[PDB]
Amino acid sequence: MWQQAIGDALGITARNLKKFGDRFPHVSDGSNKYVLNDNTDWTDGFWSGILWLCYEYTGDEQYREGAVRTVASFRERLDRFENLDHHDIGFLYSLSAKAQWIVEKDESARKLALDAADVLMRRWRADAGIIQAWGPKGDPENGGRIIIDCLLNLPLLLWAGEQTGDPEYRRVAEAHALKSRRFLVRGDDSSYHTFYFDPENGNAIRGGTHQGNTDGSTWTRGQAWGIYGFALNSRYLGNADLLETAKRMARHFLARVPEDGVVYWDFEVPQEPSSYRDSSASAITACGLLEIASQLDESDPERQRFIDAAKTTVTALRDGYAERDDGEAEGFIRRGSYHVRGGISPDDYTIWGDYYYLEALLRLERGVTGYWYERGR
Repeated sequence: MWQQAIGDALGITARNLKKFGDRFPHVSDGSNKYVLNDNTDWTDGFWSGILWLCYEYTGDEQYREGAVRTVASFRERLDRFENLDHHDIGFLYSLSAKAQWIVEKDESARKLALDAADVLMRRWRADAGIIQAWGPKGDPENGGRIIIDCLLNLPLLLWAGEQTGDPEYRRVAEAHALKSRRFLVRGDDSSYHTFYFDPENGNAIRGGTHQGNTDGSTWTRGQAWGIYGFALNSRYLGNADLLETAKRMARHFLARVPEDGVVYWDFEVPQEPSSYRDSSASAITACGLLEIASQLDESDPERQRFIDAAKTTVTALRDGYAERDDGEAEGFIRRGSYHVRGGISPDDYTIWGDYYYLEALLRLERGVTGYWYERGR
């Protein structure tokens, strides 16, 4: 079943909240403890998301109150504009502020999410037709660079558009999603991690990565962002081409899943136990597979195959990577990897991996779909 798997996450989270205090987990670094920050990275929202998911599952207010405290932290982060000059505003605010709006319709949370969407819109570069991933506008190196994870940040914009009625949100999100499909996805259904465009006109320059093994390899977390990301955008935009792309990327991913059911950090490196894994890529994909399935007609025989593939992925994670609540462990799943090439936490907990693992469990057990879009939209 999924209840006991969720149970370990619930225990770990309740204990973590009392240990972390108002701090946020990011990744572990050689031990079963998370390295923490004061809401200054791109991953802080995943902690908020975990707290909200735990609350939705239990109705236990210790989780809600912790989540509300993180939302207060995000309100302050925005007012001080601390490290928000990047495109991961969605990861940060959809899972915290927007989540509170989805869970209990808190108007102040809704305002914060909209204020955040406004900030993300500031990353749009009209001349290049893209949302700049990192660095200040005009950055000589990153001024016209997009990264595939931006796809999961578009939901914040799409949601804001549906809340305000301002067509500009959807226009920008749609343009970026389509440009990502054309240049980040490859002809063999694999994908580039990032792509560079001329800041002045938007002409395509080249694809590449600082995380994947090589510019032309297939970094598994990147492939995973594509699977879930394109599916989330296909739902909002009602675009069958984006859904087709998510399915193509999903099949490419699934065909390269190793024996134990959890992927290595890159598909183009030795696929043997000696290579680092990335349990987070498998967790993200599990959610993406379920999102894809939810958009297919029940008469489609592949719908059940996507659902079963997701269940198989979650089972593989639970059996070979999930941590039991032993009163010490602070993460849900082991062997995630942050930056293998840089030697940064290559075999550790990753808060995003934990969030997606828990979202997959909630999707399977309660039909709870997270905070990328309004329930039963």
